[PDB]
This record gives sequence, C-alpha cells and structure tokens, in this order.
Amino acid sequence: MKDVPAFLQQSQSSGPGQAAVWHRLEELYTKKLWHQLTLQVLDFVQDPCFAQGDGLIKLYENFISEFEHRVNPLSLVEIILHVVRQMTDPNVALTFLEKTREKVKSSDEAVILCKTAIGALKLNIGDLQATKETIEDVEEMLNNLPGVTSVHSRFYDLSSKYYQTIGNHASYYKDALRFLGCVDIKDLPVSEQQERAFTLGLAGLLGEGVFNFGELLMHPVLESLRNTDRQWLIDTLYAFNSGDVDRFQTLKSAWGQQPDLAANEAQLLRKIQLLCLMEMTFTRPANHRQLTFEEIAKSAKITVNKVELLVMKALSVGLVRGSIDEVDKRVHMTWVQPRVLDLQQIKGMKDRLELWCTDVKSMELLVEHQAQDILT
Amino acid sequence: MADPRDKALQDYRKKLLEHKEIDGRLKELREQLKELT
Amino acid sequence: DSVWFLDHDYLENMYGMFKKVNARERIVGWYHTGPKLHKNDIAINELMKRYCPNSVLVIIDVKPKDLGLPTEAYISVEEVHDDGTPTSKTFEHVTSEIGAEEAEEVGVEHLLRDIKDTTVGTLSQRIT
Amino acid sequence: MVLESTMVCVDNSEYMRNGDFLPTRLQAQQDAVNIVCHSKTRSNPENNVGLITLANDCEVLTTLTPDTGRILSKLHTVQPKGKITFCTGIRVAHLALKHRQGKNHKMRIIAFVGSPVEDNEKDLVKLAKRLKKEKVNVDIINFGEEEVNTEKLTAFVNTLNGKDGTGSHLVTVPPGPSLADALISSPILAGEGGA
Amino acid sequence: EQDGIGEEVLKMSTEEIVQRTRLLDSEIKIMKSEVLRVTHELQAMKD
Repeated sequence: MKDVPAFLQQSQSSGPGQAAVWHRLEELYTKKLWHQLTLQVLDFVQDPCFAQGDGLIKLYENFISEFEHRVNPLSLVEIILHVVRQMTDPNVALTFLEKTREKVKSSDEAVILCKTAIGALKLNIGDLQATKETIEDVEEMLNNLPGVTSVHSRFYDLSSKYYQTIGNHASYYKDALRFLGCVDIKDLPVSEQQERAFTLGLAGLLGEGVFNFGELLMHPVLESLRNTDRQWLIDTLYAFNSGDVDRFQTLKSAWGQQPDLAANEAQLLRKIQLLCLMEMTFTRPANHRQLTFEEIAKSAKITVNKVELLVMKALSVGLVRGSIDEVDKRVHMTWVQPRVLDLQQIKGMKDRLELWCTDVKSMELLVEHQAQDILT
Repeated sequence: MADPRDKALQDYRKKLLEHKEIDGRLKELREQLKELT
Repeated sequence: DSVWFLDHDYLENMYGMFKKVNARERIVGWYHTGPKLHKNDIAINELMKRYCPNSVLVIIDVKPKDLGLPTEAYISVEEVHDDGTPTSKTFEHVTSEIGAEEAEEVGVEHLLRDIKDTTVGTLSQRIT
Repeated sequence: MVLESTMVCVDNSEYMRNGDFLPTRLQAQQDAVNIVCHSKTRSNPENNVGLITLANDCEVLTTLTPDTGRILSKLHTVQPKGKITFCTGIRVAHLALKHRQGKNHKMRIIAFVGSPVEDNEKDLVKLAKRLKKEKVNVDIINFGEEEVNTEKLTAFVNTLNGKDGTGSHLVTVPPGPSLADALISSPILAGEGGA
Repeated sequence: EQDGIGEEVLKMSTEEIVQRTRLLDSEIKIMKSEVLRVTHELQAMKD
C-alpha cells in the first residue's frame, strides 16, 4: 500500500502536536526531499517518542528499515539515542540499534552515537560494571577528534552520572576535568550539571594529584551557576589555593555534610599545607627555593611539629622533591611541580623571564669583550 | 507472477547478477596491483 | 593559505625512482618551507600519511628560527588543554640533530675553512 | 574539446542528501561528472581533465592529465558532507591550470552545484571579474540552486563572458527526477568557443 | 542495499519498493567508474 501514512496515523492520535509534523513528513517522503526528512525526524524525537506512551513499535521498527539505504544515518540514529534513555527496556532498544548501525548511501556517521545509546541503557538497568566499559571507549573517541565540542560535553555529563552512583572520587576528577573546559549547554540538563559539579569539587580537595584548582575556578561552570551547595563549593577551592587553615576552617560545616571530607580530614590538612609551600617557592625567584619550617608553619596555620611530618609524607609520595636539613630547619626544594592555572600564575613566570633578558644582555657584551682582536 | 513481492525479488536478482560481474572485474584489477608490489 | 596547489600523485611516483640513485632515498614524508606552523598545514599532514608509509613533517626554513639549524621536526598530536578551551589538535615538536654519511663529509670538510660555531685551533676559538 | 584542459569542481554539501537524483544527489553527481569527463577525452584526445574540491581546506586533489582514471579515483572518496565554499574551489583550480606537463592548452573550469551556494553573490561577482582577466573560464552547470528557488548562477556567468578561451553558459537540468546525467544533452562538452 | 533478502520486501509496503528499485539501478553506473579507477593506479606503478 504505502509505508508512512499508516504509521503516522497511529502516532497522530497519541500526540496532537505531532499531527502537523506528520503532514509535512508525508509530503517530503514521496517527493524525495530526504534532506528535509532528517530535519522532520529531528524535531519529533527529542522529548516525544511515545516511549512512555504507545504506538512506538509500529512507527519506529518500519522507519529505521525505510531509512536504511536512502535517508542519511542522522535520521536512523536520532531515533535510538532519544528513546533509550527514557526507556528501561533492553529488547526494544536492542532491535532498534542493530538496524541503525548499518550503512546508508549518503554516509557512515551513526557509529559514535550508537555506542553512546548503548551506554545509557546499561546505566538504566543498573549494571555498574557493564556501563563503565562502554563509557571508556566513547570518552576516548571524543578525545581523538578536536572540535566536536557539543558531542564531547553531552557524553561527559552521561558518564559523570554513572560515576557518582558507584563512588570513585579519584576516577571522577579525571573524567570531570574534560567537561568543564569544553562546556556547552544545548541538551544538557540544568540539574545534572549541578549534581556532577558538586562531586567534582569534593574530589578535587581529596586529591593528591590535583594542582589544577586554578583551572576549576577558571572554567565557567562553577562560577556562573551557583546554588546553596555551590556557594560553599567554590569557596573550599579558594581556601586550598591560598592554603591557610584560617580561610579553610570557617567552611567547616561542610566537612560534616559529606562523609568524604569528614573521613579523610588528614589528607585535606596535608593538602592545604603543601600547596601554600609550593606558592612560596614559586613567588620567590631562582635565588631561593629554600623556605624555613617556621615560614611553612606560618602559611599553613598548622603547628611546627605536625608540618614537619606532613612535608615528609608529600616527599615520600613524590609530589614534591628536595631535602630536609633539620639542623638548619629548611626544606630546600630541588623540584616543584606544575602549579595551578590562574592568570596571576602566568604573570609570575614573566618576572623571571624579563629579568633574565637584561642579565643576559649585559653578560653577552663581557664575553665578546675578552680578546676581541682574535676570534679568528 | 501475481504477487508484488515476486516482482521486487526479480528486480533485485537481475541486479545481483549484474553486480557480480563488476565485482569480479574489480577483484581482478586489484589482484594485479598486489602482485605488482 | 586555504587556497594552495599540490600534486599528490607525484609523491607516489618519486618514491620508486629515488631508489635507483641511492638505496637510502625513499619517501620519508614531506617538507614545509616556513615561516610558522599553520592550520592549513594540518590538512596536508593527514593526506601525506596515506601516500607515504606514515610520513614526517620537517620544516626547513631559509633563515634559522634560533641561531643553529633551520629545521624543526614535528609529529601530529591530540591533547586536552584546559582554561575554558576544548581538546586541541596541535603539532608537538621533537628536537633535531645534524649528521651525514661518508660522501657528504668529504666534500664539506675540504671546502670548509670558515670560521664556524668553533673550528678549534686556539683558546680564543673557544670564546666565539 | 580541442587543445583544452578542464578541471571539474565537485560540490559536496548538505543539500546533496536528496534522492531527487538517484541514488543520492551526490552519487548521481559523481556519475554526471564521470560521463562528461569521458565524453571530452573520447571526442578529442587533446582534452585533459583535473579534479578539485570545495570540500575541506581547498586543495588540488589530482591534476590535469589525459587520463580520466586519475580524476575518477579521488572523486568518489571526497567527503559527501563537505563545504560549499565556491570561491576558494575556483581559485585553486586556477593555480593547477598553470602547472601542466605540456603547456599550450586553454584554461577552463567546469563546475557542479549540488546545492544553493552559501557564500555571498557579491563575492562571486568580483572573483569572476579578476579571473576573467587571467583568462580562466568557469562554465557552470545548474541543477543545484533550483531545488529551493531560482538560480543565482546566471548573474555570475554574464559577468564572466567577454574574455574567455571558450564561452561560458548556463546548462539547465530540472532539479527533480530527470537525473543529473541529463547534462550530456546540453553543451558543456564543447563551449560556445565565444569571445 | 537491502537487496537479496526476502524478509525486507514482505516488511516494506509498495511505496518503498518503487523507490528502492530506482536507487539500485543507478548503483551499476558508479561500479563501472570504480573499475576504470583501479586501472590508473596500476599504470602509475608500471613505470
């Protein structure tokens, strides 16, 4: 008879809003304006699907088959990605997927998205183990290609929701870092960014790895959108960087709220101490990277005795390198790691580079001066 | 025959018969390249 | 610079031919001739790999960018960069050295009697 | 055509998704180009054909040679979802026309439109005028504009004619079902030879 | 395409079937162009 009018009629009844969409679709299908057909498909799928409703099977199983070697892969793929996240059903999701994947006349672009659709399902059934593998493969695909900005953010958010659920703050930091920088909102929920943003900061404080507090502030995400939980979250980042117990301590109501801060209170104290020590070595030119224990204690606002043990643990892990001369009572830093990315910190580098430009000029003249008669 | 399903199949099959010859030619030329290397 | 001319087939033809003149001359990749490294270069880098075994991008300039060699060697890299920016495709440099085979050495050594970086012949040679 | 070298510009777009030309507009456009390229060589072996793209960062994929096979190999592979930057495709085609193995041929570009053009009408009017002076003639084949609405190409064509090695002309094919390949009937194989 | 499977034809209604056969016919023209392409690579190699 005809393919699309029968399916479209069953759907028209369910959603009166979609009635206008179907008339326009019917006309285009016959004419073979397949470019228009994609766009027609795009508008329906995003929030409606009839996936809480009914009549989904008759329209979709056939549409994917119809589209299968005419209308571009962008049509086929849009149906799966949208339906699966709403759904808890593996059967129906699996059928749609197999058909979507397959080659089309215009191109092969469905693949990246197909894998994303699968990931979502595994999360919904409640398989932590199943989800994490698939997520790793897509995140990598995104890292390969520069400039696909929107897909990278949208994927990063879904992956983040899985991570929050299992509890792996350490892992969470790494994957979070990426969303914050590329950031975009074109499909991303408001509420989801707020949950993932909270866990991301908490992780960041626990960090032994973290020396990118300055990056978290710089990323628009935390600063622009604040809630009551988010008001404290940015503040705790600030307190770390500064590395003072006085700024840090006022925020203490927070330590009780999450067990993650409350439990590893030792790591927090050690972190703020160590970061302040790094800022002092950094502020100071290449004349001294030596600081006394006394000076470290003042910055840290932690006792002299406990500071000496804390500095030793940081050395032991390898975050910092140097020597401790306890006769002198100085920790001489041989080596210091990559610091927090803030503007001021870009400026600190200039000071030494500029100074170095003038000492080299002066000196270059003294080397030329000595036996200028003979260079030959 | 008297079935529309019969007509579609017939069209696909006269085309498979035609694809098979090109595919065989494509293969021969391609075989020659690999051997030259 | 998003309009330029290049003959891709030519790369393939040249590869076979160079083998007769010396065995040590095969398609290694492509040369760029300065002044910087451009976005427009990235399109050709992609293409070169197919033609060549995997290629290298060496930039040979007419005047040094430093004071030593006028050559830089690059490999395409993808790296995440954060400050409000997404993952970037860039070219990461790898350091270069000088070196030659015996034929080359013979002619340059007889011809040279220039001042050089240093020749070595006195203490004073060393200050230069 | 006699003592002539022509580069064919393939239009990779996003309005080539339509099946108004079968199978896909683009795949129908590959085929349209290929028979025209063959016709040119067969008629007069003095013909050379080269390939350039609008797609991506614009480069000369293969050059002018008597061999239609050189151009064909690349044509199929170029990204179907490419850019519809027309002016940049034309300019690179001018650079290749200069560098040939034997140089005595006139300079011609025959261009395909898979789509309505994205870049302003103003820009093309200008490019056409300078290009006319160097004596590279662009002959434009029109099915692509027509899908949504009437051809902008005719204005650019008019500006072009006056100084050319061989005449420029608009060959029209209905954008619906009559196939892309129908262009063989309208002359682009041999121009008007005009002034 | 979906040619050489019975199951697809039963599943799809007539509208698709008329359309589909037409795409499948144009496919032979592009496969002839592919034969001609390999012959060129081989000629370059031959020198």
